[PDB]
Amino acid sequence: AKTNPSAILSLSTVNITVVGLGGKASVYYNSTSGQTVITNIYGQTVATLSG
Amino acid sequence: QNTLIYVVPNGSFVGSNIKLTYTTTDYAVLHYFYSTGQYKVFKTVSVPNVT
Amino acid sequence: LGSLSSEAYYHPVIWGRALINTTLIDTYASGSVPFTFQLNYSVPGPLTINM
Repeated sequence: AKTNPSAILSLSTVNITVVGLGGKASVYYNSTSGQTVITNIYGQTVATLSG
Repeated sequence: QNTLIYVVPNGSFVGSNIKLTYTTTDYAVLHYFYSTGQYKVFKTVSVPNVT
Repeated sequence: LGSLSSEAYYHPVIWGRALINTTLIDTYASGSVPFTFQLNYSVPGPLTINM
């Protein structure tokens, strides 16, 4: 990113926004743990699913 | 020799497509600019949806 | 590329099997002119050898 403009670019899927009336939740493949981090409206990582 | 025709069904004439990937003829395009995701190069033929 | 700002304005390059076109200047022959090539390669960076 910081060099070349864009090409096929990859992401830590560090979030997926799911806002509602109150708070938010997210189901986000965090490519810096290497696993599916799933968070909730309580705030916390509730599951963490390998690979 | 330098012509082509693509044929498709009577309904899937829209959403008909063709994928071109021009392929390297030098090994060493791979090196350190494989991470560009244009080592081998990527384009397509398409028919737009119109109303 | 985006790796090279303004210091680059001097560089001859080729890569691998991809073609460098050459200028084999020659005047001193008759009929078919055969040519042999010698290339001389060398490797930037320290060289430890495993044997």
